[PDB]
Amino acid sequence: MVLMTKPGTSDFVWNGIPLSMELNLWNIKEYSGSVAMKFDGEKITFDADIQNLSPKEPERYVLGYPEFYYGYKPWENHTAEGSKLPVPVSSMKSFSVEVSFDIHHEPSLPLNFAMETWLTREKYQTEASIGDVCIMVWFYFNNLTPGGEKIEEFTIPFVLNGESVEGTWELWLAEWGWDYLAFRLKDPVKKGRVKFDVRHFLDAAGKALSSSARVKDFEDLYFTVWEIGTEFGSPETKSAQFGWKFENFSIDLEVRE
Ligand SMILES: OC[C@H]1O[C@@H](O[C@H]2[C@H](O)[C@@H](O)[C@@H](O)O[C@@H]2CO)[C@H](O)[C@@H](O)[C@@H]1O
Ligand SMILES: OC[C@H]1O[C@@H](O)[C@H](O)[C@@H](O)[C@@H]1O
Repeated sequence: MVLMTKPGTSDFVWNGIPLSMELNLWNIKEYSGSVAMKFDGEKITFDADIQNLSPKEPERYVLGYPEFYYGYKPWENHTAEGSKLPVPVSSMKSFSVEVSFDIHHEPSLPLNFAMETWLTREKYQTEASIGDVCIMVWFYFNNLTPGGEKIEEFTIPFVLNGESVEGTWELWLAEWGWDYLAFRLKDPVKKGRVKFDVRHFLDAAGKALSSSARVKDFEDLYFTVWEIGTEFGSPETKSAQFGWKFENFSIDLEVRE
């Protein structure tokens, strides 16, 4: 059992999987009130009731991303012990991720439930820059739109609550300090169970970036981590009340030459 009540990172092991939990309030300059994240051996929960919020950089828009992850998160130069990641995108035959989730929030709060990875040129960078990519997969959103511009839609399968469905995913692309690609499910789900293969998203991002002038040799990039969390806030938001619970977590990364 692990508990955190202030920003920071803690490692844990869940169902034999080495993971990292991060009570991530990366773009908040100051806050008052309470935040708590806990892992009890069977579930990870997060609860926030914070006020007196101000951002560090208004330009970034969101305020934080409480989350847990498998692998090496570049920004925090951090990995738990025993992860197979990072590996070259080309080394990933399949990467199945499964998790149950229940997200709740005050109605007007901009928020999402999104997963993400950082594809980088070198294996252990401490930042992302031109030539690198951030790929996100949004299963839910409230009062929040991905950054960049919507450039297309893809039909990508996934198992929703036990049933194979064909989801419709909007691809938003932003060319910032690195490339940002966000795939947003058009039928957002606030609570449920999902199982999917990250390889499908990597294949779709690879095609969308095939003609890029900033990103080259996509398959040679290092898939560093797989983050699961909830971004929240906006430059104007002065308070936030929300929380979540994730359970039934398993992942399977299949490595090939
Ligand atoms: O910019 C460095 C911080 O990035 C945070 O991840 C953001 C990312 O920057 C956004 O482009 C988008 O992908 O959402 C992510 C989560 O809000 C990262 O979590 C921080 O640790 C970094 O300092
Ligand atoms: O930091 C930039 C932010 O831009 C927003 O428009 C997106 O909704 C977030 O996914 C992203 O984190």
